[PDB]
Amino acid sequence: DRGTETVPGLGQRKQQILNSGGGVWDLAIAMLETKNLGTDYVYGDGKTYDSANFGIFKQNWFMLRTSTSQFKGQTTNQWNNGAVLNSNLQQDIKARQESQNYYGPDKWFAGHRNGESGLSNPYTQDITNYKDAVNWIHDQLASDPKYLSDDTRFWVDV
Amino acid sequence: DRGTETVPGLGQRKQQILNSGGGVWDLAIAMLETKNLGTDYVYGDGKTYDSANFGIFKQNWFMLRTSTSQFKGQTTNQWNNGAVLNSNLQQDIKARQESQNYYGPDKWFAGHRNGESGLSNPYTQDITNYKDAVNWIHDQLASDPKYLSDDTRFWVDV
Repeated sequence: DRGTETVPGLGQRKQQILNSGGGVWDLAIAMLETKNLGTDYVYGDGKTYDSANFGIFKQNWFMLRTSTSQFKGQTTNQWNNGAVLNSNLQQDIKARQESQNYYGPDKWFAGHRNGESGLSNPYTQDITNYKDAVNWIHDQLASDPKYLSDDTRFWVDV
Repeated sequence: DRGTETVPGLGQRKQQILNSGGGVWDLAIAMLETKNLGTDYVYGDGKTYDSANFGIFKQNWFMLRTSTSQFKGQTTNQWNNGAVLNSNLQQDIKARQESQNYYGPDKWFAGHRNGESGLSNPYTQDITNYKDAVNWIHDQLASDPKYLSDDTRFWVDV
């Protein structure tokens, strides 16, 4: 299942993300993680330690602490450090980009979804379904420049 | 086929790439495009206009002028402006990252390999063979931190 919906104010947030170092690809990922391109879901998305999620992409702390310049070398026990990404969009965006440039896109998808255990085999069907959804959303945003500044959300039910 | 070979001074190119904004992912792409991680292949790789290649990744001008901030809006005629990527490694790397963040990984691979017609046909065998080669190289680089600064090249025929 997939479709469109109108979210008042989403256009301004899209532009803020592109103005903060995000690309269209980052927008597609974020668009699929929350409806408001926000960080105001429950803290850690209700998870802790290596599983905790932070920022507009819901990056997990395992990924943050292994593949970003901002968190490289920090421990599982230090997972609460990731919460600064809930209020620094520029750092949030730069972290995800560095994480993806460290692992490459295929492994990034796998670690983003399944953590440490996903890095073993990036190509299971579960990871593929997520990858496919992000790609469908990117294709829609890239089909008309007005989707980069209007209130249209493209959603996929993964 | 694929394999390894040693290339003197390759390690200092690796470290300059990694110190100029590039990740391991970028290094794997560059490692497959030239033996020496350099820009001294023939000008434009002997191609012109939208097809001309620039930089350590051999990015083509169609991609640079449609998907980088440094060249956005420029025309087919202006193809020589990409020549600056042959001696500014920091700009070269950031051009490729922005291109990929604009098209997304799958589309970027197709545009990089086949230009504008690649965007309409992203999943040919040759584009897939190229992506699989990059991933194999990335895995080899990521198998041992030594390879990020020693003089080893991992090469793939296709």
